Amino acid sequence: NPQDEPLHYGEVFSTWTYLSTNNGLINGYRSFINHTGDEDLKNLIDEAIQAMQDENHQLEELLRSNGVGLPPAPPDRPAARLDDIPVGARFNDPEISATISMDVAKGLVTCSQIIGQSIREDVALMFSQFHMAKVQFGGKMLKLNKNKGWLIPPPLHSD
Amino acid sequence: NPQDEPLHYGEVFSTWTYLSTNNGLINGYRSFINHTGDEDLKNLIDEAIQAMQDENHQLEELLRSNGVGLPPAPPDRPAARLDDIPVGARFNDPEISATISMDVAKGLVTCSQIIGQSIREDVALMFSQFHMAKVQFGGKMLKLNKNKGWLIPPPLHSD
Amino acid sequence: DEPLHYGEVFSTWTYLSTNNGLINGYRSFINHTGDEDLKNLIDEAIQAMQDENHQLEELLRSNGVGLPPAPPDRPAARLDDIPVGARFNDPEISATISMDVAKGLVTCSQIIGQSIREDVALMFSQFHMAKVQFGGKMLKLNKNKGWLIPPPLHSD
Amino acid sequence: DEPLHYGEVFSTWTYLSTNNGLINGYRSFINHTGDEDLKNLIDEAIQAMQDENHQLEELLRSNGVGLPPAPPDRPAARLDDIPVGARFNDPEISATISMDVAKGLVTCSQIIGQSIREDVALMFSQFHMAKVQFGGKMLKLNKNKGWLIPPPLHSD
Repeated sequence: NPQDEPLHYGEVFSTWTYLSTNNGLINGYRSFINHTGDEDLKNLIDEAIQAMQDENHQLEELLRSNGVGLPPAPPDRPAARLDDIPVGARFNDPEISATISMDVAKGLVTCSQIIGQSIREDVALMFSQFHMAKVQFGGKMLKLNKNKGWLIPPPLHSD
Repeated sequence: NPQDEPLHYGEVFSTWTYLSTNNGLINGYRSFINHTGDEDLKNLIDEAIQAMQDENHQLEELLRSNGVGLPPAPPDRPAARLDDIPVGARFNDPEISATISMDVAKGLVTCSQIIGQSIREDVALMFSQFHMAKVQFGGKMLKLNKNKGWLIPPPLHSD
Repeated sequence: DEPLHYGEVFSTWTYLSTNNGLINGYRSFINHTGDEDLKNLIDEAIQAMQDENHQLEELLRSNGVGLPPAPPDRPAARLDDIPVGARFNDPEISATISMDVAKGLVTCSQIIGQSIREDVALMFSQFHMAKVQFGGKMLKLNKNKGWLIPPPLHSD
Repeated sequence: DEPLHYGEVFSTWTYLSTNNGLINGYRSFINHTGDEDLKNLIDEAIQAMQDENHQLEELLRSNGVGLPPAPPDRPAARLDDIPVGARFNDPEISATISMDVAKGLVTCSQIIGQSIREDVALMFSQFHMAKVQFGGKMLKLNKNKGWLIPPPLHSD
């Protein structure tokens, strides 16, 4: 029974940190919903928020069951009208999408790091599942960026 | 003469990507200046922007001298009044600071990655210098977060 | 039909090169191994990397990229012929491989996240899943053999 | 006076453990090495890790954290006594160490970025600088010896 073994310090710190990262990203993405015009991007931000909330439910149960204090999360946000945001304070759709895409890429790496350092099998499996879901979400972001013409092409190999 | 040798594909992609990352962060941080109340945080955001612009000058010269196309950067931003930002669109000081601190930590890692994969000595040395500066800036961010009471304490070891 | 980007080429060429190096190293480790449960897992790792390499070599060759050098043939050796100071012991070998697998998970995720060509992202997502399963087998071996060094433990 | 956080303890204990493993492995590599310029650099790496380890063991001991096991004594061996299939050759050894150094740079940066205690950040910033210099020596060796495999090159 994996959950009758203690977590190690790395497992505790990494999962606590991941949960805190999610809390911060939920808050930022809730702000991005208010800054976004594009409805396709908005839908994906909403999906990301929900996905992180699902991850959080599992993480919080893990930490609560193992006597680890939870990190404080920023609160939910009011709605705002897009046209009321001063231009200099406004995040635009391509840059919102870029940010989220980079966040997803970083999250893939963090999942792999946690799996690699895990000794409790349940922790490894949780992050394996998170990684599988995040690969799919990342693929949706790439499709969006392609469809919208937001992707900046890097230097290309000539065959 | 290092600069008479061709860059390898990794050096090109990594430096191009780093420059693009800087361009995006400059744009986001210019928006954060408009969202910030705290003058100490504002000063550090301004310092970060200037530091990235200095890095960019070197990166752009490297790429321009080696026949690599530069990534397009978002433009500069107008000033905005803090009180005109709808609450639901507003980024608050602790969360701005957290974001920048995470960005700095990620940048340290990216610098080390580039140094490690470098074969041209000038590329390794450039990133070594960037890393040294970024360590100092990161230490200033930590001091800020401590001073302001913005740092969330992680689980602590009991000796 | 879309070209690979510089990062896709560099990352895939480097991952292939890494596998080639690890196949050579692990072939040597097989000659240093006493424990046959460990040996069987090294064999599995080698075959898996060889399987990945067929896919990567095809991708690179089909896109006009020169391949890194293949692993050389390596003969068997008798464990007992290895001088003591030159011998890697079973827990040392296991720790090395375990660390290599953990690193490789991270590399796969890095490649996925920087890929624009969907076929590259797909390939490395499949490699990642395989490495998750393999790392899981290594962990079970290390626990079963008593080779794992416990890190600092949280107390609930 | 401030306690270490869980990440500081886990990261420092793990970095120490890693150094201990690499000291053992590199001692073995010395016995496999023909080239004396390579051997001298392995000796330098070992001594450097030992120097880091004195600092880390003190930090951990002073904060009530149990230390990981120290490297065991490892005798010398004659290169010519190593069966061919068990022998790591000079370029293989060099590639391994070069990769270890690159990984170690990244680990140092990771520890710096997650540190809250200034003394931990300072320590790893100093280790990082040392590894930058050492990796630079490894690269020069690999170039001088003709061991570097060129990756795909950009054309200006």
